[PDB]
Amino acid sequence: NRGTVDFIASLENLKEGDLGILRKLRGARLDEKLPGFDLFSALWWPLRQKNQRAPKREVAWLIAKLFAEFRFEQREGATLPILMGGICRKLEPKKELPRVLARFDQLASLDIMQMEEPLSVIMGILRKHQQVCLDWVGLTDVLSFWEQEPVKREWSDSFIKAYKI
Amino acid sequence: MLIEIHMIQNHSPANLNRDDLGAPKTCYFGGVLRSRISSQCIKRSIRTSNDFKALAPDIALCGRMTVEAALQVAHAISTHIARPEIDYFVAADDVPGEDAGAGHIGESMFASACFYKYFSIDWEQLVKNLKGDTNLAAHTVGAFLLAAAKTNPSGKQNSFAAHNYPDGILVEFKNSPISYANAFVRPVSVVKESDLVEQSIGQLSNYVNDIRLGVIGFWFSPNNRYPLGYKHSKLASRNIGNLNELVGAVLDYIG
Amino acid sequence: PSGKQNSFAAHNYPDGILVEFKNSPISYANAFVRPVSVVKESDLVEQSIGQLSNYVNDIRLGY
Amino acid sequence: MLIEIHMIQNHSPANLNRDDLGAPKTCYFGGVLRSRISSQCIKRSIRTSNDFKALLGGVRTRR
Amino acid sequence: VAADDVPGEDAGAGHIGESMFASACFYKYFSIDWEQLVKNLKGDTNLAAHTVGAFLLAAAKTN
Amino acid sequence: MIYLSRLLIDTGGNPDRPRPGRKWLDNIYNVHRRLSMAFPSGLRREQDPHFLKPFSPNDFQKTPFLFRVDNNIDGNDKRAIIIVQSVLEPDWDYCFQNALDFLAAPPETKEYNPEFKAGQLLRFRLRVNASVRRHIPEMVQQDGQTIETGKILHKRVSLTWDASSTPDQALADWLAAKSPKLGFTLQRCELLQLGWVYGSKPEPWREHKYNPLRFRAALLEGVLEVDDPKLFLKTLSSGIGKAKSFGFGLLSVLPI
Amino acid sequence: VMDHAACMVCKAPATTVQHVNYRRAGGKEIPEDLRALCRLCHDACTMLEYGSGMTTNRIDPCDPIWRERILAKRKEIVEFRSRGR
RNA sequence: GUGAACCGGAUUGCCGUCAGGAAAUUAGGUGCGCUUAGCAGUAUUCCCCACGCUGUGGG
Ligand SMILES: [Mg+2]
Repeated sequence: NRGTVDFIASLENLKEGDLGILRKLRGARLDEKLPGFDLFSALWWPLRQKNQRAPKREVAWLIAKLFAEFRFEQREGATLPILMGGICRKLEPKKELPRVLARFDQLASLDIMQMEEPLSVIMGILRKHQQVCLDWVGLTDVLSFWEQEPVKREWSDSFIKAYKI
Repeated sequence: MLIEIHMIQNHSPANLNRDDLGAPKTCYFGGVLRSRISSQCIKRSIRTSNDFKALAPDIALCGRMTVEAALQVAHAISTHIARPEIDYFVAADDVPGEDAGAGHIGESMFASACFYKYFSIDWEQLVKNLKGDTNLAAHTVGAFLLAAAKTNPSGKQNSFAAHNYPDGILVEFKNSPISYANAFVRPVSVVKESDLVEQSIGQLSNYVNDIRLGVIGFWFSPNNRYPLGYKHSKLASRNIGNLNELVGAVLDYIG
Repeated sequence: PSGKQNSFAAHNYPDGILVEFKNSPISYANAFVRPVSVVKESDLVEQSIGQLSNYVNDIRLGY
Repeated sequence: MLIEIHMIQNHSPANLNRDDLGAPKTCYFGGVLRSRISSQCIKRSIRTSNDFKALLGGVRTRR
Repeated sequence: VAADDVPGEDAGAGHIGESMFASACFYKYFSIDWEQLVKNLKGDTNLAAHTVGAFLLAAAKTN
Repeated sequence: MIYLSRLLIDTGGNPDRPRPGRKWLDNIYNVHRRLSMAFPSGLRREQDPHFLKPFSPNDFQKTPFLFRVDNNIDGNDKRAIIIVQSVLEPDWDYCFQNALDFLAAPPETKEYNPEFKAGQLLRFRLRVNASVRRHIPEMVQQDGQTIETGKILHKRVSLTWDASSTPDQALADWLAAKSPKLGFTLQRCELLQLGWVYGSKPEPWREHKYNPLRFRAALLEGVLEVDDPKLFLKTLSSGIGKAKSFGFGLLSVLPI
Repeated sequence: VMDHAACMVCKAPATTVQHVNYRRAGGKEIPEDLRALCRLCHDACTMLEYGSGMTTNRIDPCDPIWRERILAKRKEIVEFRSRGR
């Protein structure tokens, strides 16, 4: 989809200081700090004007902050419930595995403006296991499409089929 | 000529109708499981009520020993997939003993659903069994509107005080008896920017936007909370914000 | 309610009580059919009271 | 003559009611999950409230 | 900007980037338990006193 | 009983901070509009006393108002100066109640009154655009070679002088020639600002257009003598040159 | 045009426009719900409406209720932005 | 009016009651934004109204 791949490319082309000012902006909105809003305008407004399929404001802001925090490379076929879910096969099935499973289970019951913290702990579990690649494009178009039930359905049984291999 | 009343009513978590095993009554529609309130449940809830009790009225509306009553109701098919839930209760012994717990220690069943409720009246036969009392028939139709607007199934309500009111009533005077249950062959999926009742009323509006393309309609929402059709299109003849003026407009249309 | 109050001493008092006198019971839970989302201005009790007041006005101007 | 009480109460992080597995009671309302407090729990807390010792007059026992 | 010493091409640089820095007035806090230090060195009191003095010197004189 | 005050503009400080006053002064029409609104019609204050509506100049009233753009009261602070006068009471709390970033200090106003005598010395600063109405040969296209027609265009050419004349006594001779008509006589005056002044104008589905406003400003200073006191009261608050409403007519009433 | 290229909150020269409600959008826009705004205050308005749950009806610069914090916001866009695309 | 018409599954109920995630940890080593400039010694100043066409009512 156009408008999202170039968003991921521009996020990946961001330099270290820009990622730092995005990192400090994590945990709050963008109305209290200027350079966060200037950066969101610079990375959104021309790409919003150029394409009709630009992502929604808050999901784009969430993915920008999470990419600044974690910095995983973009790679096709590396979405969240595959990588976590293959991670969920190497744990103790009676105690630890239900706890990490509930950590991933929490994600299905948030709106878009508190969603970054359970995602942050999930991506921290990913970082603790040396995971370098994530389908950032896949994550953001399934996150912008969060209003429907079938998308969460295919999310979930993708986790299931990653678990049963 | 037929007066058709399609009511959308969102009920808070309760158990209005119970089957043999205590579950909420359940039907099957749109290729998914729906919550159901039986027709006779709504009939007896509307009947025997001081909200409605205030030749013989209410014998013609609901029959009693070849009356063929003018008013009949459809089973309340939910607009979405039914979500039945287990509630676990205990009843304390409230006398200090060496143990704890004394009651049934059982489980009850409950569900919350947005019901589409269909009502149909024939005017001519309602006049016919009223021996030509047109004014009495108009008054009893207004009484039906007043009651069914504010009467709920008096099921298990002491522990589940569900006294919600309908958020949308569509009254038409069309030719053939049609139910808009086919509007909700789609179960209502909830989005972040809209609620369940708004989406159900929108599905109804998008379905009455058809049929006419291939009659009139009075739309009632409390103080225009939910407008039938989020446009300026000729879909609802009169957007009405209050129930009393809705009943007045319907009565002055009839007579 | 005396749940896990020894570990969760949550004895907060209600910020709003409406005591109404009428011959027909009204459930205002339909005010909260749309979930309450937080915003930068105001709080959750203020937003919930605003939604409840909107529905109370709609019911009084309706039924 | 019906007396109607509608209260809005914000609670601290707590577990007032739990099911078999020790989870807070949840119900679906408006298509979304809502935290639930059972009516029997509220009735018991009202009957065993400090504003009810001079008024409590019933025992529900098997002993 | 890192500048290439050899002018074998047009007036480019080499490597360009951002370094980040800050200036601040810091409040530092240290706590030493005397009896735990005495117990941990198995009762060598002179060693504990020397450790405390050297820690006080090193906290001030080393950045 | 004339109305003389001071508006104070920063034009300094940190370059990284965007200063809207700096672009406010770098155009004629912006300061013209802002000082023109600074005498609002009385019915608007009764209607909207809070300056919170989309304005219209038809609702405003029209007066031959005038200002002066100067700068540099030193003492280790570079600062810019607006000196305004007109005939009606202005308001400064109404005018800059949302434009505190425009100024660098709150405005101040006192009562001032001018007096004149016969044969009395004065000290003055004026600003008059160098304007000489002339018939010119038209010169258009300029695509490699010149193209003219017999039509003589009418406009106001900026002042030019012969090659054997410096600008100084040329403008001194201009002021000497214009003195006995207006009602005074000088002995010498000093040129200290000859230059170009640029601006732009919007005008009425419609669009907006930019055209470079052009004025050959001439700001002078120093030692005035009068011939009659009665020939000066009609000069203040009206202007003596061209670009009258644009801020080119303030008589500096400093008798010394 | 009728705003004379002037801002509505600070009356600076205006260069852009802002929307009050999105009942009509995309291309269908009529000039009674649009506010002519300058560059330094359109950015402040967008900084304020992004996460206030403003839904459809955006910030109006034409009521006293929404104005008093707009100036407090516009205080600090001057303060921290690098002027240097 | 069609195995159909008339037609509730009714009410009685606290899951509750016990709990530190705990102890351990340098983000380091490398770095020139930089090369050009009168806010003004003039030759059309963008103009609407007006002088025998160089004064005159100002956008
Ligand atoms: Mg402004």
